[PDB]
Amino acid sequence: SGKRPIVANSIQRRGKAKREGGVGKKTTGISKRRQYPNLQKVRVRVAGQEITFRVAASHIPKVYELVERAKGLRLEGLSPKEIKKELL
Amino acid sequence: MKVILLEPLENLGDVGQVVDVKPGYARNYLLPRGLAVLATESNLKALEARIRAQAKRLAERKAEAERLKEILENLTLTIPVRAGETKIYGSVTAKDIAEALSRQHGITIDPKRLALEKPIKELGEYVLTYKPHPEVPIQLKVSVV
RNA sequence: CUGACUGCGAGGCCUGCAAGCCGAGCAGGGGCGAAAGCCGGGCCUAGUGAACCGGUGGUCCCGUGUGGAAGGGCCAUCGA
RNA sequence: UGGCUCUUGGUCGCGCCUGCGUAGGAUAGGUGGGAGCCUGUGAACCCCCGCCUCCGGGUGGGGGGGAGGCGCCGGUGAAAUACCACCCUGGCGCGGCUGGGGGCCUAACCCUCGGAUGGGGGGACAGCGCUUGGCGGGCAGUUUGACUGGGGCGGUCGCC
RNA sequence: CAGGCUCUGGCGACUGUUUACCAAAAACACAGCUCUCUGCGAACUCGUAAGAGGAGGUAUAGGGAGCGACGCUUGCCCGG
RNA sequence: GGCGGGACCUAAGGUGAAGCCGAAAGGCGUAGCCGAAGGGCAGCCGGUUAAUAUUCCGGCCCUUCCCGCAGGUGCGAUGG
RNA sequence: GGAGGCGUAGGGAAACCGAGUCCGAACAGGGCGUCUAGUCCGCGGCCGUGGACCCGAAACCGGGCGAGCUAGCCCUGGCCAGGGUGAAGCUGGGGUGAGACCCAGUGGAGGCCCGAACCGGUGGGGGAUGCAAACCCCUCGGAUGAGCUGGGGCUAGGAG
RNA sequence: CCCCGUGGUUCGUGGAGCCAUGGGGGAAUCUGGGCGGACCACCGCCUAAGGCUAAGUACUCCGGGUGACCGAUAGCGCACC
RNA sequence: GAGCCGGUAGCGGGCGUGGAUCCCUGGAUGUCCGAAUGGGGGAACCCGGCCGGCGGGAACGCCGGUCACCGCGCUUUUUGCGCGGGGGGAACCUGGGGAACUGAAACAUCUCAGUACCCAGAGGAGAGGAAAGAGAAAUCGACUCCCUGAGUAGCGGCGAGCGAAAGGGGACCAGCCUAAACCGUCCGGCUUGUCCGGGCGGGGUCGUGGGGCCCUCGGACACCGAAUCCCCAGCCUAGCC
RNA sequence: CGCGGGGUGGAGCAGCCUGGUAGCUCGUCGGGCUCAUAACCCGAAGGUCGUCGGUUCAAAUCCGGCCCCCGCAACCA
RNA sequence: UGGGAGAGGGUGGUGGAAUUCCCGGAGUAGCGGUGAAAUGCGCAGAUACCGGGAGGAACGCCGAUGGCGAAGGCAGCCAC
Ligand SMILES: [Mg+2]
Ligand SMILES: [Mg+2]
Ligand SMILES: [Mg+2]
Ligand SMILES: [Mg+2]
Ligand SMILES: [Mg+2]
Ligand SMILES: [Mg+2]
Ligand SMILES: [Mg+2]
Ligand SMILES: [Mg+2]
Ligand SMILES: [Mg+2]
Ligand SMILES: [Mg+2]
Ligand SMILES: [Mg+2]
Ligand SMILES: [Mg+2]
Ligand SMILES: [Mg+2]
Ligand SMILES: [Mg+2]
Ligand SMILES: [Mg+2]
Ligand SMILES: [Mg+2]
Ligand SMILES: [Mg+2]
Ligand SMILES: [Mg+2]
Ligand SMILES: [Mg+2]
Ligand SMILES: [Mg+2]
Ligand SMILES: [Mg+2]
Ligand SMILES: [Mg+2]
Ligand SMILES: [Mg+2]
Ligand SMILES: [Mg+2]
Ligand SMILES: [Mg+2]
Ligand SMILES: [Mg+2]
Ligand SMILES: [Mg+2]
Ligand SMILES: [Mg+2]
Ligand SMILES: [Mg+2]
Ligand SMILES: [Mg+2]
Ligand SMILES: [Mg+2]
Ligand SMILES: [Mg+2]
Ligand SMILES: [Mg+2]
Ligand SMILES: [Mg+2]
Ligand SMILES: [Mg+2]
Ligand SMILES: [Mg+2]
Ligand SMILES: [Mg+2]
Ligand SMILES: [Mg+2]
Ligand SMILES: [Mg+2]
Ligand SMILES: [Mg+2]
Ligand SMILES: [Mg+2]
Ligand SMILES: [Mg+2]
Ligand SMILES: [Mg+2]
Ligand SMILES: [Mg+2]
Ligand SMILES: [Mg+2]
Ligand SMILES: [Mg+2]
Ligand SMILES: [Mg+2]
Ligand SMILES: [Mg+2]
Ligand SMILES: [Mg+2]
Ligand SMILES: [Mg+2]
Ligand SMILES: [Mg+2]
Ligand SMILES: [Mg+2]
Ligand SMILES: [Mg+2]
Ligand SMILES: [Mg+2]
Ligand SMILES: [Mg+2]
Ligand SMILES: [Mg+2]
Ligand SMILES: [Mg+2]
Ligand SMILES: [Mg+2]
Ligand SMILES: [Mg+2]
Ligand SMILES: [Mg+2]
Ligand SMILES: [Mg+2]
Ligand SMILES: [Mg+2]
Ligand SMILES: [Mg+2]
Ligand SMILES: [Mg+2]
Ligand SMILES: [Mg+2]
Ligand SMILES: [Mg+2]
Ligand SMILES: [Mg+2]
Ligand SMILES: [Mg+2]
Ligand SMILES: [Mg+2]
Ligand SMILES: [Mg+2]
Ligand SMILES: [Mg+2]
Ligand SMILES: [Mg+2]
Ligand SMILES: [Mg+2]
Ligand SMILES: [Mg+2]
Ligand SMILES: [Mg+2]
Ligand SMILES: [Mg+2]
Ligand SMILES: [Mg+2]
Ligand SMILES: [Mg+2]
Ligand SMILES: [Mg+2]
Ligand SMILES: [Mg+2]
Ligand SMILES: [Mg+2]
Ligand SMILES: [Mg+2]
Ligand SMILES: [Mg+2]
Ligand SMILES: [Mg+2]
Ligand SMILES: [Mg+2]
Ligand SMILES: [Mg+2]
Ligand SMILES: [Mg+2]
Ligand SMILES: [Mg+2]
Ligand SMILES: [Mg+2]
Ligand SMILES: [Mg+2]
Ligand SMILES: [Mg+2]
Ligand SMILES: [Mg+2]
Ligand SMILES: [Mg+2]
Ligand SMILES: [Mg+2]
Ligand SMILES: [Mg+2]
Ligand SMILES: [Mg+2]
Ligand SMILES: [Mg+2]
Ligand SMILES: [Mg+2]
Ligand SMILES: [Mg+2]
Ligand SMILES: [Mg+2]
Ligand SMILES: [Mg+2]
Ligand SMILES: [Mg+2]
Ligand SMILES: [Mg+2]
Ligand SMILES: [Mg+2]
Ligand SMILES: [Mg+2]
Ligand SMILES: [Mg+2]
Ligand SMILES: [Mg+2]
Ligand SMILES: [Mg+2]
Ligand SMILES: [Mg+2]
Ligand SMILES: [Mg+2]
Ligand SMILES: [Mg+2]
Ligand SMILES: [Mg+2]
Ligand SMILES: [Mg+2]
Ligand SMILES: [Mg+2]
Ligand SMILES: [Mg+2]
Ligand SMILES: [Mg+2]
Ligand SMILES: [Mg+2]
Ligand SMILES: [Mg+2]
Ligand SMILES: [Mg+2]
Ligand SMILES: [Mg+2]
Ligand SMILES: [Mg+2]
Ligand SMILES: [Mg+2]
Ligand SMILES: [Mg+2]
Ligand SMILES: [Mg+2]
Ligand SMILES: [Mg+2]
Ligand SMILES: [Mg+2]
Ligand SMILES: [Mg+2]
Ligand SMILES: [Mg+2]
Ligand SMILES: [Mg+2]
Ligand SMILES: [Mg+2]
Ligand SMILES: [Mg+2]
Ligand SMILES: [Mg+2]
Ligand SMILES: [Mg+2]
Ligand SMILES: [Mg+2]
Ligand SMILES: [Mg+2]
Ligand SMILES: [Mg+2]
Ligand SMILES: [Mg+2]
Ligand SMILES: [Mg+2]
Ligand SMILES: [Mg+2]
Ligand SMILES: [Mg+2]
Ligand SMILES: [Mg+2]
Ligand SMILES: [Mg+2]
Ligand SMILES: [Mg+2]
Ligand SMILES: [Mg+2]
Ligand SMILES: [Mg+2]
Ligand SMILES: [Mg+2]
Ligand SMILES: [Mg+2]
Ligand SMILES: [Mg+2]
Ligand SMILES: [Mg+2]
Ligand SMILES: [Mg+2]
Ligand SMILES: [Mg+2]
Ligand SMILES: [Mg+2]
Ligand SMILES: [Mg+2]
Ligand SMILES: [Mg+2]
Ligand SMILES: [Mg+2]
Ligand SMILES: [Mg+2]
Ligand SMILES: [Mg+2]
Ligand SMILES: [Mg+2]
Ligand SMILES: [Mg+2]
Ligand SMILES: [Mg+2]
Ligand SMILES: [Mg+2]
Ligand SMILES: [Mg+2]
Ligand SMILES: [Mg+2]
Ligand SMILES: [Mg+2]
Ligand SMILES: [Mg+2]
Ligand SMILES: [Mg+2]
Ligand SMILES: [Mg+2]
Ligand SMILES: [Mg+2]
Ligand SMILES: [Mg+2]
Ligand SMILES: [Mg+2]
Ligand SMILES: [Mg+2]
Ligand SMILES: [Mg+2]
Ligand SMILES: [Mg+2]
Ligand SMILES: [Mg+2]
Ligand SMILES: [Mg+2]
Ligand SMILES: [Mg+2]
Ligand SMILES: [Mg+2]
Ligand SMILES: [Mg+2]
Ligand SMILES: [Mg+2]
Ligand SMILES: [Mg+2]
Ligand SMILES: [Mg+2]
Ligand SMILES: [Mg+2]
Ligand SMILES: [Mg+2]
Ligand SMILES: [Mg+2]
Ligand SMILES: [Mg+2]
Ligand SMILES: [Mg+2]
Ligand SMILES: [Mg+2]
Ligand SMILES: [Mg+2]
Ligand SMILES: [Mg+2]
Ligand SMILES: [Mg+2]
Ligand SMILES: [Mg+2]
Ligand SMILES: [Mg+2]
Ligand SMILES: [Mg+2]
Ligand SMILES: [Mg+2]
Ligand SMILES: [Mg+2]
Ligand SMILES: [Mg+2]
Ligand SMILES: [Mg+2]
Ligand SMILES: [Mg+2]
Ligand SMILES: [Mg+2]
Ligand SMILES: [Mg+2]
Ligand SMILES: [Mg+2]
Ligand SMILES: [Mg+2]
Ligand SMILES: [Mg+2]
Ligand SMILES: [Mg+2]
Ligand SMILES: [Mg+2]
Ligand SMILES: [Mg+2]
Ligand SMILES: [Mg+2]
Ligand SMILES: [Mg+2]
Ligand SMILES: [Mg+2]
Ligand SMILES: [Mg+2]
Ligand SMILES: [Mg+2]
Ligand SMILES: [Mg+2]
Ligand SMILES: [Mg+2]
Ligand SMILES: [Mg+2]
Ligand SMILES: [Mg+2]
Ligand SMILES: [Mg+2]
Ligand SMILES: [Mg+2]
Ligand SMILES: [Mg+2]
Ligand SMILES: [Mg+2]
Ligand SMILES: [Mg+2]
Ligand SMILES: [Mg+2]
Ligand SMILES: [Mg+2]
Repeated sequence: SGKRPIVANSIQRRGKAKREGGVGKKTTGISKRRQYPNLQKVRVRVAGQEITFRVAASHIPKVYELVERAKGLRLEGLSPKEIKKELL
Repeated sequence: MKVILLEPLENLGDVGQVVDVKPGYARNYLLPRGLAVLATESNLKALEARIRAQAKRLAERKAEAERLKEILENLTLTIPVRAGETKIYGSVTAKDIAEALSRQHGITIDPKRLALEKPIKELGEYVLTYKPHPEVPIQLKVSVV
């Protein structure tokens, strides 16, 4: 998966092993590989309760940055999932 | 990452400063435990308010103690009290001063800011000292008659 | 003394293709001999390998809008 | 993917410094500037210490001290010793820069606990993401020539 | 309805299991022997993963390998 | 209504709120739910039809529920 | 409807030059090229790329359907006439310092024995376009066990 | 944007640009910034990291029209429950 | 505009010029299943909650309405209310994933091929679309589709193969909205500030660069005009001379 | 082909780094000694230090090229 | 009845010394071993020495021409 502000569906591509010289000649041995996106978990306070983000490595700050925009928001009262949605 | 610490932090610095620390150190400690805040373009602005406000706030408080500096320095405070031969009948504290000062003219001052602990119990004139601003004192002439 | 020369090549052997093989004579320039003349390796018939890929030197060429460079072509030569 | 702390290698300029075969007075690292110069910007000599070490000298701090203290040269040798200019071997100090090594921590992260905005254990490790090399019939695709008195084994394959 | 018996050798200890449909054996399985991995979020197995088995087990336990009741016994060679 | 099944129960297993994972389809899974020849559960003898019968009929016997009633008691649950 | 296409110029890798041009210093030689020739449509013969005369594999790959057969396991039931043998333990008595142990009686163990059901399928005969795509008769092995069996359920294609 | 791993393109590592992006470093706002096939200069082109958009095009379950299309072993598998 | 009660006669009994049958249009009714949706399930079966009704009807049964889940908005929370989704569709379309045979007279790059197939999604179409384009012309001027360019340029165990664009000729032709600068508003945060950011409205939309705020212009009457809304022409859904 | 390590007596090694020292083990010959080999003890011959060359006062030493061995990753139309 | 001696026996516990091993500290070219020497051990850091730890076995001096028991046989230390 990768479903966060990131949106990085892990796409597969070719991973080919090459034997050669480089400045003499070159050949190969091709295969198919799935390139996953570096994705870590991010827990954060955010008003009441807590909240987790199965986000990528790239867009880590984007989260805490969003938590900033969240101070300019009015939320409360048992909002586990609903925080995320109402969180942009 | 650039952050704004609102707390006297040893290694970092004093309150209000802006220092860039290691990402994690701020993401998993400072910011979370409420010591500093991610110094975004947003907070950098609200910080200028903290500066400009507090600045012209005391800069206009010292600019007002600049008016009392001009008038309380070129004026004598005559106090009509009774006295035997040397020492005073009643007794003048810091109240009998800020009081007859607010009356004889209308100047508003506190017997608290007025630098005097001694309950004047002698007749004659002296040179008091008032403290409206920490760095701009005013010598208030006395005249206990 | 360095013809184990460069630019060439009428004609012809051989032969399915490709490859192989002989060579008069021309021009430049050079060796030997007085000269005629001979010399484009070894008395001759085995001592070897299409092409692709790339290497090294060189060069009238090409060079992505333009000068230039990268890269490439061309002559030389290398790795079965 | 974080806090602290000890430690250590690289490295750039700059500060200070070690480098003694004999001869020549000697313990002249290189080439040269230069016979003038160091000293009250207090010296020769003494007394204490860090350090290099060829075993003898050198060099920095501090104190006693009070007017001297070096040198070319002739000499001898490969060259010369006032002070000075730069640099080489190796070293010490400074900060920048960057990496290695060890220990403690807690908050990421993981485990765990009569549910916990918490307590305990692990802990910048592990897990995972990208990249690196390696091992790797566990699995995959595929090769394994031809002539040949059948094939296989054997012999042969071009050229004279 | 209702064992023919005895002696002697080979293999496998034994009851068991197998090639449905040409092989029931001397094959496999076995108890017991030995080696080896595994300190637990175990090793190993299936799964991309979540997870599950292992096991609500903990080295007198679990995974793998070989040998195959029991008796006597198991020699020398790490050069590859 | 009485035998068998359901308006009862749970087993492996399935399903699956919560929750977790997966490029999609989907995969895992607590609670509950589903799932039985298992647990719980009130009919015995005889007669009669061309063909059905503890089912219709006879005899004897029984269960659940609702309503009302007399009497007794802190009654009451998916919870112990 | 002239966009476009073939043709009216060739030589050279190209720059370029041009009835010529390339190698080369060449006014040598030689390779290629000028001396003019075509296009468009129809039809036919042959070739290319298509399944490409017609019929035929063994295979391979994708997605999906099956454990009502067969194998293992999970869940809950059921079944196994009769006869034989006679372990432990137990009781009594003997024995010893106590005991070991011995004897008798009791007792009812066992991948025990024999033998139906039940399961299976050793040896022979038949059967062989069969009663039957595995049967029949005789015979034989197991038969309280690692037993047989009903119903409920799980596992599958490089997978079980 | 740069680098590492790759896809698209006629582009199979190749002088490999351009467009896209899995990992890492990580910026500016017109004195900005991409591009015209490495890279530099010069000259010209174009404004990325938000979204929308008729028509011309695809197809034929369905209705119609037509056939140098078949005429029951043909023609859809089936003219016929 | 004369017959009719399908195929379909017969048995039996009726209907129609007070204009049926039949053809079209709209409406009514539409058991149970199936996305199935109150809950269960082995489709067409099984049981149930709440309001209302029927029957002596309290038990029991029947009838009518109603009760799945997920998304966005409304609800300051829970509980409710509204809008929408789910599933099917021959072929077609975009996206996500993606073979092998076969060919190279072997085979592993390459080929088949982004083909087959899987999955999701859309609609009468889809996709794409106004330039961070093209490419050498101080040239073109969204996108799509046809011809051509061209089997060219080029790609390639330079093998087998693979194979584009600019431009030109045609079809059709359409260009707009926004984010940010800047101004106003409602809410809570709080470190309470001339602010932070949320929503809302005004503003603004660009390549000779454009926009914003200020200054001058007179700055508006005007002009452009729907890809929306209303009407109508015509047109398909039975027929008639 | 690119990288780095060395060649030292009949043989190997320390000297090399940061030149002033040919030394070490065994063999071998003679001497001591023993029953005897050996241990062990004394002395001795043999090295242009692989080569050519350069700087220096002196070069095995530091350096350039040349010959060879050994090691290293890589490469093969 | 009362006293004594003893390594008599069995059980539980326990003390120091030393060996080897491992950790840490310091330190460098040799250690070890025989008649001699080698194999072996050590520049990856041994031997020697210092500190901490683990484990097993046997009990110095007292101890003797000693004591004890049927014989075999019996020894640090405490209790039963
Ligand atoms: Mg990151
Ligand atoms: Mg990052
Ligand atoms: Mg809400
Ligand atoms: Mg910004
Ligand atoms: Mg006065
Ligand atoms: Mg007075
Ligand atoms: Mg001459
Ligand atoms: Mg020849
Ligand atoms: Mg001549
Ligand atoms: Mg000749
Ligand atoms: Mg010859
Ligand atoms: Mg010859
Ligand atoms: Mg030239
Ligand atoms: Mg030149
Ligand atoms: Mg040019
Ligand atoms: Mg070239
Ligand atoms: Mg060569
Ligand atoms: Mg780290
Ligand atoms: Mg790290
Ligand atoms: Mg970091
Ligand atoms: Mg790091
Ligand atoms: Mg450090
Ligand atoms: Mg240090
Ligand atoms: Mg440093
Ligand atoms: Mg002398
Ligand atoms: Mg002397
Ligand atoms: Mg001076
Ligand atoms: Mg002193
Ligand atoms: Mg003193
Ligand atoms: Mg001094
Ligand atoms: Mg002094
Ligand atoms: Mg003195
Ligand atoms: Mg002189
Ligand atoms: Mg230095
Ligand atoms: Mg630093
Ligand atoms: Mg730093
Ligand atoms: Mg540590
Ligand atoms: Mg710790
Ligand atoms: Mg602690
Ligand atoms: Mg801790
Ligand atoms: Mg913790
Ligand atoms: Mg703690
Ligand atoms: Mg984190
Ligand atoms: Mg847990
Ligand atoms: Mg916790
Ligand atoms: Mg560590
Ligand atoms: Mg890590
Ligand atoms: Mg790898
Ligand atoms: Mg292996
Ligand atoms: Mg294989
Ligand atoms: Mg292999
Ligand atoms: Mg194949
Ligand atoms: Mg081969
Ligand atoms: Mg053959
Ligand atoms: Mg022949
Ligand atoms: Mg033969
Ligand atoms: Mg025998
Ligand atoms: Mg047997
Ligand atoms: Mg057997
Ligand atoms: Mg046996
Ligand atoms: Mg045996
Ligand atoms: Mg079996
Ligand atoms: Mg069986
Ligand atoms: Mg069987
Ligand atoms: Mg069989
Ligand atoms: Mg048989
Ligand atoms: Mg048998
Ligand atoms: Mg078997
Ligand atoms: Mg066996
Ligand atoms: Mg055995
Ligand atoms: Mg695995
Ligand atoms: Mg588990
Ligand atoms: Mg378990
Ligand atoms: Mg369990
Ligand atoms: Mg075991
Ligand atoms: Mg065996
Ligand atoms: Mg055996
Ligand atoms: Mg043995
Ligand atoms: Mg053996
Ligand atoms: Mg032997
Ligand atoms: Mg070995
Ligand atoms: Mg070994
Ligand atoms: Mg009911
Ligand atoms: Mg269950
Ligand atoms: Mg499920
Ligand atoms: Mg499930
Ligand atoms: Mg379950
Ligand atoms: Mg079910
Ligand atoms: Mg079920
Ligand atoms: Mg039952
Ligand atoms: Mg009864
Ligand atoms: Mg009747
Ligand atoms: Mg009755
Ligand atoms: Mg009553
Ligand atoms: Mg009570
Ligand atoms: Mg009660
Ligand atoms: Mg009670
Ligand atoms: Mg009560
Ligand atoms: Mg009660
Ligand atoms: Mg041409
Ligand atoms: Mg050409
Ligand atoms: Mg030529
Ligand atoms: Mg000619
Ligand atoms: Mg002509
Ligand atoms: Mg002509
Ligand atoms: Mg012609
Ligand atoms: Mg012609
Ligand atoms: Mg003609
Ligand atoms: Mg024709
Ligand atoms: Mg033809
Ligand atoms: Mg032909
Ligand atoms: Mg053909
Ligand atoms: Mg055929
Ligand atoms: Mg075929
Ligand atoms: Mg295949
Ligand atoms: Mg079964
Ligand atoms: Mg039975
Ligand atoms: Mg029975
Ligand atoms: Mg029996
Ligand atoms: Mg008996
Ligand atoms: Mg008995
Ligand atoms: Mg007894
Ligand atoms: Mg007894
Ligand atoms: Mg007895
Ligand atoms: Mg007894
Ligand atoms: Mg006995
Ligand atoms: Mg007994
Ligand atoms: Mg008995
Ligand atoms: Mg007995
Ligand atoms: Mg009996
Ligand atoms: Mg039995
Ligand atoms: Mg038997
Ligand atoms: Mg059976
Ligand atoms: Mg049978
Ligand atoms: Mg047999
Ligand atoms: Mg037979
Ligand atoms: Mg058997
Ligand atoms: Mg039997
Ligand atoms: Mg069963
Ligand atoms: Mg299945
Ligand atoms: Mg770029
Ligand atoms: Mg560029
Ligand atoms: Mg990226
Ligand atoms: Mg970083
Ligand atoms: Mg600006
Ligand atoms: Mg461009
Ligand atoms: Mg560019
Ligand atoms: Mg360019
Ligand atoms: Mg410029
Ligand atoms: Mg835009
Ligand atoms: Mg059309
Ligand atoms: Mg029609
Ligand atoms: Mg039609
Ligand atoms: Mg016809
Ligand atoms: Mg006809
Ligand atoms: Mg037909
Ligand atoms: Mg009819
Ligand atoms: Mg009518
Ligand atoms: Mg109708
Ligand atoms: Mg209708
Ligand atoms: Mg349904
Ligand atoms: Mg509904
Ligand atoms: Mg009701
Ligand atoms: Mg009811
Ligand atoms: Mg209802
Ligand atoms: Mg809502
Ligand atoms: Mg409310
Ligand atoms: Mg709301
Ligand atoms: Mg709500
Ligand atoms: Mg709200
Ligand atoms: Mg509403
Ligand atoms: Mg809807
Ligand atoms: Mg759909
Ligand atoms: Mg749909
Ligand atoms: Mg399609
Ligand atoms: Mg597709
Ligand atoms: Mg092929
Ligand atoms: Mg083959
Ligand atoms: Mg293939
Ligand atoms: Mg392939
Ligand atoms: Mg392709
Ligand atoms: Mg794709
Ligand atoms: Mg696709
Ligand atoms: Mg759809
Ligand atoms: Mg569209
Ligand atoms: Mg679009
Ligand atoms: Mg271009
Ligand atoms: Mg068209
Ligand atoms: Mg075309
Ligand atoms: Mg080739
Ligand atoms: Mg292709
Ligand atoms: Mg391709
Ligand atoms: Mg392609
Ligand atoms: Mg075009
Ligand atoms: Mg915004
Ligand atoms: Mg804004
Ligand atoms: Mg505002
Ligand atoms: Mg706005
Ligand atoms: Mg607007
Ligand atoms: Mg507007
Ligand atoms: Mg402007
Ligand atoms: Mg106008
Ligand atoms: Mg107008
Ligand atoms: Mg108007
Ligand atoms: Mg009209
Ligand atoms: Mg009409
Ligand atoms: Mg119409
Ligand atoms: Mg009409
Ligand atoms: Mg290197
Ligand atoms: Mg090396
Ligand atoms: Mg040696
Ligand atoms: Mg010797
Ligand atoms: Mg040498
Ligand atoms: Mg030499
Ligand atoms: Mg190699
Ligand atoms: Mg006594
Ligand atoms: Mg005693
Ligand atoms: Mg003891
Ligand atoms: Mg030694
Ligand atoms: Mg050794
Ligand atoms: Mg050594
Ligand atoms: Mg004795």
